[PDB]
Amino acid sequence: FFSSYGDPCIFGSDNTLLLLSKWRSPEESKWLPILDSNMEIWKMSGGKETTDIHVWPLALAYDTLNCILVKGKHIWPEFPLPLPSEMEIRMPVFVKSKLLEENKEEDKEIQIPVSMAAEEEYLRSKVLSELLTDTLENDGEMYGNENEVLAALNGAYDKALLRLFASACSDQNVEKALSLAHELKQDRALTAAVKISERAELPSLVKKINNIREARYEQQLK
Amino acid sequence: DINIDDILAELDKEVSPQQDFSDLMKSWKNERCSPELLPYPHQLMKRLLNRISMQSQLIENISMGSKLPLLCMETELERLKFVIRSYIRCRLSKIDKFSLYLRQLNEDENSLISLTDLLSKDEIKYHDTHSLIWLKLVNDSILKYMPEELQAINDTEGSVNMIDEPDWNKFVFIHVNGPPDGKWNEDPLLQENEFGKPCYTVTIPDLKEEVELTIGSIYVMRYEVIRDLLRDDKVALI
Amino acid sequence: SLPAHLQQTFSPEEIQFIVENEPIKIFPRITTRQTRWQLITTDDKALNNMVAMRSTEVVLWIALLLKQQSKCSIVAPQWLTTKELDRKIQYEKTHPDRFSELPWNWLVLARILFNKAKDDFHDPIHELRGKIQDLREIRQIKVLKGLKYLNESHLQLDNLSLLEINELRPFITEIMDKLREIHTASLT
Repeated sequence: FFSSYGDPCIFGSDNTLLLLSKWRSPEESKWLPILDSNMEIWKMSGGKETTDIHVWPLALAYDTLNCILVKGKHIWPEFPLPLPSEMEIRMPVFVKSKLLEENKEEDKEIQIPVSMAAEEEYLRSKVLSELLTDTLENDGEMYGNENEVLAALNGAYDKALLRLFASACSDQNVEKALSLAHELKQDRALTAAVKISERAELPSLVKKINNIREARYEQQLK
Repeated sequence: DINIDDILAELDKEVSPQQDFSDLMKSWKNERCSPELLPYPHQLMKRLLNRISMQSQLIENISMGSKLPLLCMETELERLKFVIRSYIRCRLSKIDKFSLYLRQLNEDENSLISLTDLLSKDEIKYHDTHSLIWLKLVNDSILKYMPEELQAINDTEGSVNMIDEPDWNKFVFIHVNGPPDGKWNEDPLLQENEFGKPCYTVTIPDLKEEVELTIGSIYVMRYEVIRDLLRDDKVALI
Repeated sequence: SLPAHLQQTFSPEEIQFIVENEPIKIFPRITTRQTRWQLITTDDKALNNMVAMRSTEVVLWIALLLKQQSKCSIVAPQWLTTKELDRKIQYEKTHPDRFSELPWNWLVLARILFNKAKDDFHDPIHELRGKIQDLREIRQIKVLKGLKYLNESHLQLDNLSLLEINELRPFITEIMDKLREIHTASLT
């Protein structure tokens, strides 16, 4: 089906959701895997193989899948129609064995490293913002407020990057921390990165961030 | 490893009609259970009654101008009026039972609180005139015949005290809220138990004993022991 | 002035009225987003800005008012499912004095939703009606043990529901008051 904003979408026999991005530009058009249902049920079950559960998709509403959760022999629903469910998309980044090791009441959903969570958020924020931006660039707003969602996505993006940056600084990897600092947008975040560098006791990184902030301030003045 | 949750918090951060009804529910529930007559909310009632009048006129104007929004508005106004009706009837019932006590409290020139602080103007009118009606009935019927030593109606000195007053030691159910703003670090009474929630401590003086009132646990407690914390909204009656 | 049966306590009707002010999650079948509701005891924005099949949160009395007609569907609370109720029964059996941590309105809300919203559950309703009963029976055993500690000073209770407290209120308070009178009379 088409998304709630006309993007082409399809659900595979592997039970994965695929979306076509950049279709307006043939040298940039590309297929993106945006959600694996099996990985969600695996986490939801506490890392277990409840193959008795199946997902029946209905439609895509912005970032959320409308679907029926079917149980038993036959992998499709019956009458009278059961009520639908709602589920968010998330990027495929995780590993079962690593998450089991990190994890190690019996069905409790598995706990995840903050690094994976922040990384997945930054990727998801980036993809969502780009798709929304393309929609606005070509077709505009339907309702008059979607720019506010885009602003929220940009805030989430910098926030996720700051956590990853702070991890790199705490590891004293100035090279990786500096490379991450290039990807931050607002000078609020760069100022926070300076404070983070001070807590990490990296005056070299404070210096180089302030060089970047001065360079970007010049670019903002230009 | 380096913490930044506070850096993220400071980076990230850069009266209403809803609230009045919650206060009304609070007042109603506390008034029902407590043994004494609690002080009237003078400001809240003024604002609520004005709002009721305006909403009534709005409903009439829209009616004279889909059905479902009108249904919601009408039944909401019914739900609001019921609470106030119940609350005022309860307060008048308390005034019936403690009339001589309230009059004696007012006559005491050294009293720490005036009767007009405690009661509304309508309640003052009811108390005053009802006392005269009851007084006239017994004065003519019974007391006209008694000798002069026994003609007083509010006698304290007789072999039985003629004035009733609240039972300050009545048992009541309570639920411990803590300070309303979530300012656990600012409340001076709120100490801490070992490896757990904060708590308050109270002394029960007949027994010379102490108890710890943890946040969130329910208790059956004497009224006077918890009166101050109730006045400060640290606890709420169940 | 006030009736005799309302001097010290709340009737079950008032308990239902109190519970009805809580929020609940719904799926609307119509869009209201661009008259307006103009309520005075709640938020007004949520009802004015509904979109069909978009989840939103409203007070329970309006939710039941909508569900009376086709325009709405109610999402069950997450504790009201077979898995969670199984775990709570196991907690009840495991700890023979503590009460399990169910919400303060569990009985009232279950017996409202089973009547007004029997069609919107995912689990089979004839199993939920059994597990609710099992929980109430076990809790009643634990209550009957506790009434041997009525005393002159105080008592502590935890996770006991509002309706369960209100059921017992006139007994506990009366017997406790008389024990207090007997004790203090000997001091004076």
